[PDB]
Amino acid sequence: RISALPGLNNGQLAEEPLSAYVNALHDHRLWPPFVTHLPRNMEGVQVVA
Amino acid sequence: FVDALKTLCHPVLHEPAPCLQTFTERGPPSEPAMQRLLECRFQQEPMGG
Amino acid sequence: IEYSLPVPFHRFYSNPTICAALSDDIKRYVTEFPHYHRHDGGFPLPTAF
Amino acid sequence: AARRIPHFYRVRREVPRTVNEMKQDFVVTDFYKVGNITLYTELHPFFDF
Amino acid sequence: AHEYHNWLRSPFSRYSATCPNVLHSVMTLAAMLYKISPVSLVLQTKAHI
Repeated sequence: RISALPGLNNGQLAEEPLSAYVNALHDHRLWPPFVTHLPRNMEGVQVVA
Repeated sequence: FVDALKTLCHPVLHEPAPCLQTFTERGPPSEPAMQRLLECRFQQEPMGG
Repeated sequence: IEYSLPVPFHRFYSNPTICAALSDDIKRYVTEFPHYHRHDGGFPLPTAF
Repeated sequence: AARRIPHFYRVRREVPRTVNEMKQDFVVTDFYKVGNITLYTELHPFFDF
Repeated sequence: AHEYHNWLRSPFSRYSATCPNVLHSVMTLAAMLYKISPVSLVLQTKAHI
C-alpha cells in the first residue's frame, strides 16, 4: 500500500496500469527471484531457458 | 516541484544519445590509475546446464 | 462460492478485494484494468448505482 | 438489481472518473495552480456543478 | 553477472548489509524502487514528495 501511491493512481494510461509506471513493485516486467507460478501477463516480457 | 513540473519531463532530459556519443568520442581513459577500473566483461550463455 | 451473489452498491461498501475476487465476472473485469484496485472512491459502480 | 449487477462488469469500457473524483486528488498547494483543470466548476462553496 | 542489466544494482545489496532489523528498514527498500521515468516524475512530485 505504501508503494502503490494510492492517492493518485487511476485509469489506464497504456495497457499497463498507472502504478506500474510508478514503482518497481507493481509492473510485471520485474520478476521476483524465487518463483512458482509465472503470471497471467507474460505477454509483455520474454523468457529464455 | 509541482511548479517545476514542466522542465523535468521533456524527452531531451531522458535521451542519452549525445551523452553516449561524446562519451565514445572521449574514448577509454589512459591513466595507470584508471586501468584498474576499465576492465569488465559480460557474456551470454544458455541456461540449459 | 456457488451460492452467493455480491452487490457492490455504495461509495463505501463496494471494494473489489472481496466482491471481484468472488465472481469470475468482476474478476475478469479487474484483471484487464489492473489500476482499478483502489478503495478511495473505488472501481466504478454500476450505472444503476 | 442483484442478478443484473454482474452484467455491468462484462462490458469492458473504461468508465471515466467524475469531476468530483477528478477534483479530490489534488494536494492543498496544487489546488491553487493553473495545472489544475477542474477549478472552473468550483463556483459556490455550498453547491457543486 | 549482468550488473548493468539487472533491475536491482549494488546500492540495494550495500544497503542490505548495514540496515537494522525494523519495519522502517523493510519499507525503506520499497520506496527505493520508485521508477525515475518521466511519467513517474510528474506523479511522485504531485504527491508533494
